[PDB]
Amino acid sequence: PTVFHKRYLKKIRDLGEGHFGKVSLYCYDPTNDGTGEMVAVKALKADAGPQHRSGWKQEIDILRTLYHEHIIKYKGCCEDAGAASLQLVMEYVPLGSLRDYLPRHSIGLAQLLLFAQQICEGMAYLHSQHYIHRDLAARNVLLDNDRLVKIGDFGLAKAVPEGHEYYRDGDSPVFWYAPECLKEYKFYYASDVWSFGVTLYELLTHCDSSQSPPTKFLELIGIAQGQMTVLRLTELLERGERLPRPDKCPAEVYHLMKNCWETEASFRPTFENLIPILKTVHEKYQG
Ligand SMILES: O=C(N[C@@]12C[C@@H]1CN(c1nc(Nc3cnn(CCO)c3)ncc1F)C2)C1CC1
Repeated sequence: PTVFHKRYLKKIRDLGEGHFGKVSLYCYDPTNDGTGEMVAVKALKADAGPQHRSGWKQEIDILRTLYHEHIIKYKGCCEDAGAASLQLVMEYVPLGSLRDYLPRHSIGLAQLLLFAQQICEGMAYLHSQHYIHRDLAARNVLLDNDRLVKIGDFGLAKAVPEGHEYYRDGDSPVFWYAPECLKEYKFYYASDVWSFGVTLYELLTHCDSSQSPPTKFLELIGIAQGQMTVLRLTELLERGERLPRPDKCPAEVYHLMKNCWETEASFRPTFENLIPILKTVHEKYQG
């Protein structure tokens, strides 16, 4: 409901960009004194078509109703006159994504497992509101402080239809996708759990680019495959091939990743089942 007046918005820097959206940091200072607030503002590119434009209004709606400690805070909206839509105004998460943070700060196993647990809490909450994330990766997990992580983007999030268990593109994050998404084109709550396992893998590799899911999966498929990357990915996953065990990852946590990566979606734990398990594995490594 909150409206941001564009007259007090001074752009500081870019925070991220996708194929149709962009996030920039702004100072919102209705003075010029030291009462100024730091905000993250998401805008839809003015060139985006009607499908992306209607999906944008849906994204804004989803964030307006989502309230959880491990989910980015919605701040307000403002008229984006140049793009002839709205701009999504959110809180500025000071330490950025884990994708950018982890390659530069050696973090202990216990802190990573705590982050893992916080992602699950945020995701179980999202699933209880009947939404699927569709884009759970370390790039969408924002660090507030060394003990607080938040799901910071909902660009692909969809409401699961009332009498259905699932929701039915070159921008799709295929290297974080369960075989049922790639093959049957169906996204279940269990499909987000697969993606979590990929995000947990990223955390345990400290988001090293040479260990990343696209790097690792493209080394297994090869690069001279024509339009067959997705087809070849679907078949290595069906032969039980998986992302390796990250160096310094305990066997137990790796088994847990493998359980999120069950080919049979029904054999995957829910995010509710993951919470007490992660609490327990974290308490262990914290001491
Ligand atoms: O950029 C996008 N989505 C989000 C998840 C990305 C980063 N974003 C946000 N980032 C931050 N803080 C911060 C600090 N540093 N850095 C850059 C290093 O990571 C980002 N706060 C709020 C946000 F909303 C939103 C969509 C493709 C356009």
